[PDB]
Amino acid sequence: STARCSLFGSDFVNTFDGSMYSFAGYCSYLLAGGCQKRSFSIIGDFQNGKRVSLSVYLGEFFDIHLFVNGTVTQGDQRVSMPYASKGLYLETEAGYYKLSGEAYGFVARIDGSGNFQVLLSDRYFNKTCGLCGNFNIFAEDDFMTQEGTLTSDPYDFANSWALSSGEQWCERASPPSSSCLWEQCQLLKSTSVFARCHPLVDPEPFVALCEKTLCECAGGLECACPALLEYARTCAQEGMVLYGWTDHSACSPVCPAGMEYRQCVSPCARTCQSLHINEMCQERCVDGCSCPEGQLLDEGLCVESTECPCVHSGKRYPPGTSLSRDCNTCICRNSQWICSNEECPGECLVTGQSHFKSFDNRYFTFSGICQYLLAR
Amino acid sequence: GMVLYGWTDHSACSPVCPAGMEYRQCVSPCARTCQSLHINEMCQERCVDGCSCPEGQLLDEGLCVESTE
Amino acid sequence: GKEYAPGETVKIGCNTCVCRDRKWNCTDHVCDATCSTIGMAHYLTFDGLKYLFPGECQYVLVQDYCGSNPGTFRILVGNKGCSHPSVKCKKRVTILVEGGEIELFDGEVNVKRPMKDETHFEVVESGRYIILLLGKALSVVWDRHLSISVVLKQTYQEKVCGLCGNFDGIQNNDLTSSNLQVEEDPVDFGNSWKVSSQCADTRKVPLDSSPATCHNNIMKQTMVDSSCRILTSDVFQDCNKLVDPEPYLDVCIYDTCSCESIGDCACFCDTIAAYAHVCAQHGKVVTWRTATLCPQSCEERNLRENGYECEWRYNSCAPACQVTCQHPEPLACPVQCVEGCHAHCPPGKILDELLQTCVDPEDCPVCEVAGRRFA
Amino acid sequence: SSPATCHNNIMKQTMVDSSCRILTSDVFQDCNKLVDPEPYLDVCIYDTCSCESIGDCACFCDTIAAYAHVCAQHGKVVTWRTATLCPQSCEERNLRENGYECEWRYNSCAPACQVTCQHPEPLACPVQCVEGCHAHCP
Amino acid sequence: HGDCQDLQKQHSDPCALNPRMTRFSEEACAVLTSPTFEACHRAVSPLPYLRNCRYDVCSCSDGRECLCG
Ligand SMILES: *[C@@H]1O[C@H](CO)[C@@H](O[C@@H]2O[C@H](CO)[C@@H](O[C@@H]3O[C@H](CO)[C@@H](O)[C@H](O)[C@@H]3O)[C@H](O)[C@H]2NC(C)=O)[C@H](O)[C@H]1NC(C)=O
Ligand SMILES: *[C@@H]1O[C@H](CO)[C@@H](O)[C@H](O)[C@H]1NC(C)=O
Ligand SMILES: *[C@@H]1O[C@H](CO)[C@@H](O)[C@H](O)[C@H]1NC(C)=O
Ligand SMILES: *[C@@H]1O[C@H](CO)[C@@H](O)[C@H](O)[C@H]1NC(C)=O
Ligand SMILES: *[C@@H]1O[C@H](CO)[C@@H](O)[C@H](O)[C@H]1NC(C)=O
Ligand SMILES: [Ca+2]
Ligand SMILES: [Ca+2]
Repeated sequence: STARCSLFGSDFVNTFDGSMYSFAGYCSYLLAGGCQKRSFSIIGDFQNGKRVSLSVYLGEFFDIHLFVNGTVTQGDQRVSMPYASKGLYLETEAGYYKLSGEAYGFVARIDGSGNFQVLLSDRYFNKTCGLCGNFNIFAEDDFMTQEGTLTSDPYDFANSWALSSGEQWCERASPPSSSCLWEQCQLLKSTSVFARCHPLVDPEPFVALCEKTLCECAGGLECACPALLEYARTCAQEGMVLYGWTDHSACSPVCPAGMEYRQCVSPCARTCQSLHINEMCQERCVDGCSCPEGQLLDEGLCVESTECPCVHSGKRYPPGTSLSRDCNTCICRNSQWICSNEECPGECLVTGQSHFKSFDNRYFTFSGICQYLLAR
Repeated sequence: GMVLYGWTDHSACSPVCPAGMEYRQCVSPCARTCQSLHINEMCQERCVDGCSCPEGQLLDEGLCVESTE
Repeated sequence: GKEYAPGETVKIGCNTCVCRDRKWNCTDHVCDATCSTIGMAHYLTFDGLKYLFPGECQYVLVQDYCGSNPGTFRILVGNKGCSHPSVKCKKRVTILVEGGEIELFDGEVNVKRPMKDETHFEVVESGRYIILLLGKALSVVWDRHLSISVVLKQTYQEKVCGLCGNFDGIQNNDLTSSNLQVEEDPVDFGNSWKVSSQCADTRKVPLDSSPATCHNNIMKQTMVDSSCRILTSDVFQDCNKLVDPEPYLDVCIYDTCSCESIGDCACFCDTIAAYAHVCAQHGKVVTWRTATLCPQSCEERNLRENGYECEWRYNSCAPACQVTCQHPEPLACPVQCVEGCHAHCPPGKILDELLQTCVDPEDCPVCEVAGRRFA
Repeated sequence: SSPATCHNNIMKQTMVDSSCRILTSDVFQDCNKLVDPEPYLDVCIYDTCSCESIGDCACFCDTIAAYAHVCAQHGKVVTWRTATLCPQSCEERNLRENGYECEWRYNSCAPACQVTCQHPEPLACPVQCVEGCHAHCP
Repeated sequence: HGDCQDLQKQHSDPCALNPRMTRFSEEACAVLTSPTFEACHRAVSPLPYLRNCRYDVCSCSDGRECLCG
């Protein structure tokens, strides 16, 4: 039991139930959070009708800001990545930036296109409140304004959730007054690739937004593909995942290198600085990317299996780069230093007021007044 | 007796074949297409190296086209 | 310190030694060890090394899938939000013996995947602790809050690894990382036993003692040292001869500076409880709890229907495993001095299982077939 | 508000509001109709920012006990002490010679003044609902 | 008028629902306990007038004129 609302395309919205529309704003609207005992809040920052940055808020003390280009902050600081903290593990996944909260219950991504996704849980049933709408199975009455009344205009509904903070005051939002050649949107209605998602969801609304976008078409093939990922992800979460689409006309969702976009990748994503513990990856299929099969992933990019560097004291060394100790030395194999033991000299220091050091290493203080035997 | 699995990913020079370029090992010589009776249980041949085109495309006489066409 | 007439003996924990020609002659017997979490940022290897390492994801306490032999067990001690010792800290332990997990979290045990060898699988609730027996040698002792201990008998000698060292009798080399290299400071040692490769390894705290939550007051730094100097005050002066309170004091200075406690005093009582527990293993039982210093009661679960039959008391260390209609024969519980609240019913009418009321021996299982309770 | 000890963390001022927001949780909801929990909340927020507790926790339980004292004067006795929230015991003084005869128990408010060989007559004790550990002999 | 709904529990903190504007409300509504107003601290206590400022800024839409109101 876990739903999904997403912000995608350019100026589009989907809720926890399906009723989906458009909106372009300026004022960091409220995307989720119970409105009787708040206890956390997801806030979605926009800019000039676009989607810039994403942020949570725990209580009234802790902030985190995530941004679309992968830079993360603290409210006034600039933290690195991954950065685990008081709950709330920022990480990376099949190539996307995941923010996981399991004590409270939610998980939020941001992919290369800057598309947001948040998955809630079953204990927030009939208690969510924000812009993603309430969470009950009945899918029609999901426009309750902050007053509690119900409306019909998307803009009048969604302007009641904007949040302003001090320096940033915000205005009322007005629909853009700008109106408008191939129809590839029906690719959801002809081919048998999508034919198995038909008895779970109705492909009409997606065609509707697809022609809405077709109106714009500031480009060659950008018209339809952002309208096509979302339907795949929706009917994937609905219970049956589509297999091997994108092989006909899709526009290759982007991730940096390797580009091996595929469905059903294990989030564990075996690399070579690992303990190869099996049996403990019980996570569902997640779309994303990776890099072929014969390569293992490093922190930046992924390298062939023959070149996993070793680590000492957090440094990285290329294979066959023997370090030298005082007593011994040994050589980096495939991430497995192999030294040979050998006895090396010992020293017994006696310094300070009364501070000794044994032959092995034990440090201590004695301070007695007589003659004593130090070695023999 | 022990076919090599998943090389070509390090330093190979991509052995050339006309279309698809999906050079891979252990491909069935039955080479399923849509102009066939989808008869199974009669692909009892050992592994052979060769080419094909992804998975969602079926081969015609010249090249391979999506299943819809 | 003291005199010893010739021919007299002395026993040290596990072995006995006697005087022969001004020199002690006595026998060797490698016997069991214990790796434990002293408090909530510090560890104690099998050979008695103390180190500091605060992390926040899943790590490896002790396993044996590292040598040139097929592994058997594996215990993983992933903790939640304990990169800082605040009160919000919670810990979880997962045990993978043959084909199951146990999930020590919050209340009690789970059995999420039955083991095919329940022939030596027990769970015991005595005092304020829970005792798990997982094989001929392996045991785990749990406080129910934050202290986890593990006992291995002499069979597993030189055969394990993890954040608890390799158990061979040498301290110096028992700090090796997962890739066969001996580190220098504990922080870069412990990153190597991390299970998931997406944890943001802890960096390093550069400062010295009295963490930053202290030393800016020294009105709070000089109350903490005196508040838990009771480790040397009057009850522990007999312990101090046998085990030195140098490391446990330095645990107490930590995680009391760094632990903003408001109405929950558990962040402080548990360190003193650890030191007292270690004394009890040396036959030096102590009593230290007053009416104004970490008080404890166990009269709440006292049969509210009538209650006049006061069947519960708080004892010093309450010998550990008592038979009932659960395991009607003595076990091998390696503690024998569990502090807690205890039931002292007369020789007849032993204690029950579920309703916590001593009853006459009729209410034992009818038969032991299929290993079921059978009332 | 929030003396100089607070408003410099707000990882502690957000931990002391919810630590003693229990004055409105589930048991005191009867009191909230008859006595409002507003001044006692301000009492609790203070002297917990400015009271660093290490091994002693009376600096916090006393405020809750004072509010409970106020409630019981209005005939709305409550029970709020658990094993993990300000625990209390009184069986230490239980005749250690034998101990099996338990004559002391912890009651809700243990009505105040009882007769014995001190004053064999009722007194004027203007509380009559004194919480504490009590003896209930036949 | 008997058709007006009787309100239930009054709520004290409005910016538990708009956490974006928590820093601004505390920072701005702090002039009242500052040497600018020090002469008047002995004439009227600025205790109610401070929590009023905090509530006004956290709650109302246009906090620019709620501050100086
Ligand atoms: C990802 O996007 C964010 C925002 O879209 C980028 O952050 C922005 O970075 C610029 C460059 O430093 C910041 O401008 C600077 O602002 C400071 C303070 O006003 C000023 O003193 C400097 O002279 C400069 O103008 C800008 O404030 C900042 N915006 C934020 C943090 O909201 C970020 O750089 C992007 N990531 C990458 C890798 O470029
Ligand atoms: C949601 O909760 C309200 C109030 O608790 C109730 O009236 C309503 O029927 C609930 N809706 C569903 C679908 O259960
Ligand atoms: C100790 O005593 C035993 C028998 O009493 C003897 O065999 C052994 O050699 C003695 N060892 C030493 C070191 O004296
Ligand atoms: C604890 O139990 C043991 C065994 O029943 C008993 O000898 C001892 O007196 C008890 N301690 C107390 C304080 O009652
Ligand atoms: C408290 O005392 C009164 C009067 O003796 C009694 O009726 C009541 O049951 C007692 N409360 C408890 C919890 O024992
Ligand atoms: Ca709904
Ligand atoms: Ca060793």
